[PDB]
Amino acid sequence: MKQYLELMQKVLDEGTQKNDRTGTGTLSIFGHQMRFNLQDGFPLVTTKRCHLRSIIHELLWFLQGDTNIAYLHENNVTIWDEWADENGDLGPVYGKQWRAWPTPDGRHIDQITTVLNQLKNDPDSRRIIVSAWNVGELDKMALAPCHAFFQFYVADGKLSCQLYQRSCDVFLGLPFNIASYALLVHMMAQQCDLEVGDFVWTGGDTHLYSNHMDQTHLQLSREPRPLPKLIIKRKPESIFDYRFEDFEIEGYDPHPGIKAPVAI
Amino acid sequence: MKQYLELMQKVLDEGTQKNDRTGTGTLSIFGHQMRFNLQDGFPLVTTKRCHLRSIIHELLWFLQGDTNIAYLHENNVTIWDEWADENGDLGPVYGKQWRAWPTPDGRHIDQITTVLNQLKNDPDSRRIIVSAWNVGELDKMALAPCHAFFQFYVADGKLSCQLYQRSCDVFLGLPFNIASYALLVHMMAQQCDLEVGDFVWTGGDTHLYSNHMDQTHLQLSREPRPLPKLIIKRKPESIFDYRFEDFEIEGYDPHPGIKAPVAI
Repeated sequence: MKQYLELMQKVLDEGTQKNDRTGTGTLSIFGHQMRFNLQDGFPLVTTKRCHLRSIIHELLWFLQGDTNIAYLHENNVTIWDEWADENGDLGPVYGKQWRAWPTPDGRHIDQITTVLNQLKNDPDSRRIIVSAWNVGELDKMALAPCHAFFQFYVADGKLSCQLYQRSCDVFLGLPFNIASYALLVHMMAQQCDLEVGDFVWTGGDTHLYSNHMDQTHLQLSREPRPLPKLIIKRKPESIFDYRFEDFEIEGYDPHPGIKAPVAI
Repeated sequence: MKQYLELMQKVLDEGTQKNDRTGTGTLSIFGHQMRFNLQDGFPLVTTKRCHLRSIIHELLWFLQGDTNIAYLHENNVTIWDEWADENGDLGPVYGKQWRAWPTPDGRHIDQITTVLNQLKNDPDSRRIIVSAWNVGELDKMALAPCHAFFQFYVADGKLSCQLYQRSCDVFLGLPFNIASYALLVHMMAQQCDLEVGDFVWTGGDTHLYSNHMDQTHLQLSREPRPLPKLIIKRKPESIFDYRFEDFEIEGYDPHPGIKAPVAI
């Protein structure tokens, strides 16, 4: 992908050497925004092979309000394992804030039903927002929300979404995180009878880890191949109703996978 | 100012006609990011005269955790009047979330002391964030947070800040809102013994109201005059200690004020 490749180049050319949490040096820039028009094709990186299945399964887990790893395990999805305790609990992380944000008076606010209410009945709102940055619960979560905050916008029957990501690893994390939300703009739009507009990605500490240098050089040498097309095979009766098999990606010919290790 | 003038031009050239809350048509774009390097001068618009005093006073009110209009009144600051009830209460809006975010278990989290702790003892954090988007309290606030969310970053002794603004009126609102946070990056940096870096502004529904068309045309015809220089005259003992008179702006020669009305 072109916008992504432009970002990769930029953190190599402009980033400051900054450390991780007593770890790995990174090259970091701060403050980057990229726009993906979803009508031009699905934003899945063609410059290295990326697979959709852990992406799809992790999102359906978010939408269920699940905070325990069990569902992912049933499906041999392992990405959150690193974070979960013995009984598979992750603390009040994303699914929890999204579907049952706790109030000081005992309520649990379902932010994505709110968002669907707002998109059908008041599409012109400037407050169509869901947040996972619940300050009162940050101390109990495995990790603090990386994609912390996002907002929808409707103009001319096109639903667009801006995401605020506080910290992103451009090589390993970012391809995954761009396709997860593009999937979500497409579930949302089908459920609201709106067309897809844009996915705007804004980031904060946007970084390359230094032991991913050869891999980014490899990748920056590859020409972006055309973008695939996502097809949702069923219109479920609601957004908490999609199932893994409702999704197909057609026309994707990526260049090979590049693996990249992590310090520990 | 150049970045601002570039934005004004862009919403006139690219915005979609979108309505307000049963009101005024606006021209709206969605998703804009601009960078101001604070070492190049203070970002106070020179293309129309803007005064600093309501800006300074409203920020000190935010920092006090005040939600009642009294302090502003004592000082003949009137900007929030439109919103306050009879007894001057505004609901749990900004000062309240900033200094006493309520947890579900009875605590009140002081987010800006947190932020100062993080900036002196762990300057490399990717979690140096304060949020005013307290979902549990949105129903009790006069209006929902417009500047909802912001994040600090330290690299090479330069403190930078990215702001997420969900809705901005580019003519009347935006000059005010850019100088308020630039002031805050400068209080923060003096208290942390860091230099100022960048102020990154990200916006969501960024709009011009249509009955501000002649005024924006007037203004887009004016050449940006050089940027002033803010001088803080005292180093208070903390951030809750600045006083109105600690601030002077030197070298500001703006073009005249342009007034712009609002529908009701």
